[PDB]
Amino acid sequence: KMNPIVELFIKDFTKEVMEENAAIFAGAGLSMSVGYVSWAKLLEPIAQEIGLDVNKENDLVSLAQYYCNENQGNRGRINQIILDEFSRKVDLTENHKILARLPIHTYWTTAYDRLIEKALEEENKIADVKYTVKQLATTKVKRDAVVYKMHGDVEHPSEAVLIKDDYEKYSIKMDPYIKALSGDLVSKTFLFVGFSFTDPNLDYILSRVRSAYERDQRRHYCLIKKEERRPDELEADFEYRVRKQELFISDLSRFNIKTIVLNNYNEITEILQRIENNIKTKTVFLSGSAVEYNHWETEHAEQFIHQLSKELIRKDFNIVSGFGLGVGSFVINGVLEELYMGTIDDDRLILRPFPQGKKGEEQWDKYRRDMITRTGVSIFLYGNKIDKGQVVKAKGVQSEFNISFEQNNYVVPVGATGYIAKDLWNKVNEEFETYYPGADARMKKLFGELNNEALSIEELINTIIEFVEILSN
Amino acid sequence: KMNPIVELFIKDFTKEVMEENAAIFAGAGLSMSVGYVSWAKLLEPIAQEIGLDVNKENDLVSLAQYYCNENQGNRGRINQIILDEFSRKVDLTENHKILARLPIHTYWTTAYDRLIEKALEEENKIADVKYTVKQLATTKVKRDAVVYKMHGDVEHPSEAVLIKDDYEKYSIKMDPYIKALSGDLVSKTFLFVGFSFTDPNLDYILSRVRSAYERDQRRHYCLIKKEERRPDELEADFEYRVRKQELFISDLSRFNIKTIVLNNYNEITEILQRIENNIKTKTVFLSGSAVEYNHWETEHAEQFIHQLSKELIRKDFNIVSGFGLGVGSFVINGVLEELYMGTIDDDRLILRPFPQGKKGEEQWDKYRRDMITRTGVSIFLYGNKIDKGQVVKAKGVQSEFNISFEQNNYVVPVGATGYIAKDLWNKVNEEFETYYPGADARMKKLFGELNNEALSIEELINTIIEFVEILSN
Ligand SMILES: O=P1(O)OC[C@H]2O[C@@H](O[C@H]3[C@@H](O)[C@H](n4cnc5c4ncn4ccnc54)O[C@@H]3COP(=O)(O)O1)[C@H](O)[C@@H]2O
Ligand SMILES: O=P1(O)OC[C@H]2O[C@@H](O[C@H]3[C@@H](O)[C@H](n4cnc5c4ncn4ccnc54)O[C@@H]3COP(=O)(O)O1)[C@H](O)[C@@H]2O
Repeated sequence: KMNPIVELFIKDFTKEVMEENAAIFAGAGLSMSVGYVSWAKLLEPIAQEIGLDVNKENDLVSLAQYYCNENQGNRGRINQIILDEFSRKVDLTENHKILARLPIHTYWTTAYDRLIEKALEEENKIADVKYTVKQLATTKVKRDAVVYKMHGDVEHPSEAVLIKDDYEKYSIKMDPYIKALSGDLVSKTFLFVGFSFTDPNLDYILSRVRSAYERDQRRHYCLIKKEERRPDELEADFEYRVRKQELFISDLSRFNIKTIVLNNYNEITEILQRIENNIKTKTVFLSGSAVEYNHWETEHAEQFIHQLSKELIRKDFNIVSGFGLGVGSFVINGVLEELYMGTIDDDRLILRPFPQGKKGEEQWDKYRRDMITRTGVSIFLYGNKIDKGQVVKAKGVQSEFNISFEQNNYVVPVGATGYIAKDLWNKVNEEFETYYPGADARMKKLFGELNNEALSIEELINTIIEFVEILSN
Repeated sequence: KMNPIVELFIKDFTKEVMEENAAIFAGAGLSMSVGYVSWAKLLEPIAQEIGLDVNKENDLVSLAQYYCNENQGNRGRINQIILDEFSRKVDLTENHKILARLPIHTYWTTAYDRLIEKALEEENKIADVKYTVKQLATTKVKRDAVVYKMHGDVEHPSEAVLIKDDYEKYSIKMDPYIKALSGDLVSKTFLFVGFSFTDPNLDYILSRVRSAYERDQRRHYCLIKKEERRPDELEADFEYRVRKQELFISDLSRFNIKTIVLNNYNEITEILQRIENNIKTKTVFLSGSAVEYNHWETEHAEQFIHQLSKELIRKDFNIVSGFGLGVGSFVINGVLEELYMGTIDDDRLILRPFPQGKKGEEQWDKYRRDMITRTGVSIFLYGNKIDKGQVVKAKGVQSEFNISFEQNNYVVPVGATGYIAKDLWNKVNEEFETYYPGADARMKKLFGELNNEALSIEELINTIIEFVEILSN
């Protein structure tokens, strides 16, 4: 768990992303942990050429402009520097991979590198990268996300926004990008990551949006790390910097941009992981097959499964089922009862009955893996089939459990149902920290209660629902 | 004399002002020597309220914005502060008076005080002050200059541009002022005095003009004082500041704004005085009356006066004559010969014959004073009339000389012509430093040669012309 402000932000932004109305605004700071050297370090020889010192200079745009002025406006050196630095092959950080995995269809970047593009490519996602006005007129077919590199690309250094002339001519040359960013800011919920909010173009666009929409501006989010006490600095200077950052944060709200203050930069990764987990765990994989329903009678167990599926649908969960013999019909009935109040939404219930025959069993493993990949939580019930006239614990449920563990999915074996479910519950309880690291007391209590045969249908269903909810929320 | 760069700027800007195509852009720094306390000093309690320190802050606009943010956007305190400070009664500095005396019809000010307006009022000039969009639609009749207070007026503190919100909404609210300033920058030659070129609105306007006109931007001038070594600073920091200022100066050239580097702020007053002197001394008051032309014959002296007036007209001088008996006709003939090559331009020759009779002599003194006020250089020739049949040295020429001295006009008595002119030359040579303080060797030689009877017409005329030119140029 994190700070209550962080928890509220995680809930709200997960809600925004699940509606596919969220955009990510990534600054250069999101790529400073990857391995690219700092822009000030690159400009250090540039500053030394014109007799300045990059450490004593805070406005690097004016520094680059001065360098260009000293060379009759020529940018060849700076173009070569940025091409040499930001085109290097660097391993992607976890933040880029998580952002690629999230269902985010809009990225706006002020960085010249192609880390977002590579992260989207490695997720088998089609990325429509735009850094030219002409490129706005063409859309890639079946694209997953669109990346607006509003400061240019690394492979086109001459069109990168680096000097004051570029910023001064941006409003004329790149006006369609300004219009697109204004439309996204008024129509989408943005998350600013790695952005210092010192960019003149972004200040201009935000001021225009504020002038247009007054107090009815759309709420956006930013992630900013708190000020850290430098070794040379004194306590008074640190407190002054903290107060300055607080005043900076309120001016941002002047633009209806709420700032989340983070202790360190790994909290960005933690927040992204939490959002990804909240999105992924909303889909539950219901597994099991039952000819004999352990201690419970047939009708009682059927009603239990029906009401469990109805509660899962009611709690805004998407059920994926393999249509196991003896369990599939009743989860289908529960979903139908919950939804027919109507049509079957494709997202709420995904049914994947296994092909029957010799041909089907060849691809059964890949079918099972594809079915499980859609989910983030696996729920196992019973696990008994009939082979030679006798009830024998099934083997498909064990394979599903193995696949779920290999995919880092949460496993919720209900031991009260018995058979392979009870075996899996015993296995999980044998090594609880391996499957649920850092579990709370309530989580342990719910997991232990999952193997209670004295619970009624309602009590067991409520225990399962609460366990799945604390896993997801 | 000043630096050759300063001399070239003085010549070029005097040429621009004499064509009435010059405008003055005055910053707040032009009013910092008058007695108004610094804006940082005013914001010091404002900074202390929000927990900041105005000495550690450089962007006071952001400081005021932070204060407004801490008070729900209320500006009452800042409005009261600026109204209390900049509405005080302060004596005008010499710069404002000189600028008011110059034939400049366009002022653009970022200061809220009314020092330019008061300076124009004290010169009996009609000033059309504009700080509202509506005021642009009305023009004062017979106005001498128009003052655009583009950051608001002191008497309207709520509309002053002080905080970041004002700068962000300036491009929408005060767009007509932006258009007017762009038109003036492309149609008039500006002189920036007291301006630090750190104003976002001026940067935006200059960037737009540059984007519109590329390398064909009109040349403008700025006056900037060089960096001074602070007592606490080291030599390396001073050299770094000097280099930073040099880079700042070349960037302004990016906007075709040439910067004149001044050792101190009194050089602004010196430059303004030099421009005023160059404008004022271009009008010469030709005085004298002659019945007997000393040693020279009548025809010889008439030809001398004719050619002297022709040379004065040829050297771009405007002649004002009282039509004295024996001198007026021949200066008129010289002007006519120089101009009829055509019509008599009203500026080139102003003729003020004295009224004859008892009624005229009552107002003769005011007539003489008004006639002399139009000029900056007085040239005296002969000075002899006839009263009772005998040649007697005149008394009107002495009154003219007294009026010229009282108005601080340069006096050029030609002693070779004799009579009152010789008496005046002797009086000037008696106390030469009183009339020509800091005179060079060439000026003294020319003044001494002015009383040489051995010179021909051409030599004496050339001596007079060179003396008047070194007085003017
Ligand atoms: O019980 P298990 O070991 O694992 C159970 C899991 O598997 C999947 O459902 C089973 C099974 O109910 C279904 N099935 C239905 N009718 C027959 C049949 N399979 C073989 N038959 C021979 C004659 N009639 C049948 O075929 C799936 C594959 O077979 P297994 O994976 O071996 O089944 C679910 O997702 C369930 O979670
Ligand atoms: O010579 P001065 O002492 O000074 C000379 C200066 O004055 C002005 O011209 C004189 C003078 O030429 C003119 N004037 C012409 N004709 C007569 C006459 N004045 C009296 N008259 C009586 C009978 N007929 C005349 O009347 C101006 C006033 O008379 P004064 O100032 O006394 O003339 C110039 O600017 C000259 O520079």
